[PDB]
Amino acid sequence: GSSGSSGAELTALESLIEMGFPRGRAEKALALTGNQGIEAAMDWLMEHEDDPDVDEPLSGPSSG
Repeated sequence: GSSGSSGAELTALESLIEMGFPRGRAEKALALTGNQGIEAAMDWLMEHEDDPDVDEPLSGPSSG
């Protein structure tokens, strides 16, 4: 951990981020769910916890 003071609620998204989650995901989830809430979003996340490609590569496999 680095920082963790006070416990506020910015937004359904931010809140998620507070869980150390990636924006792209949270956002995607929230959006996917329909910006309903965390629990709702999380459900998706947890489900996509093993997503095949939550963030597909934008370039291609170039060796390595």
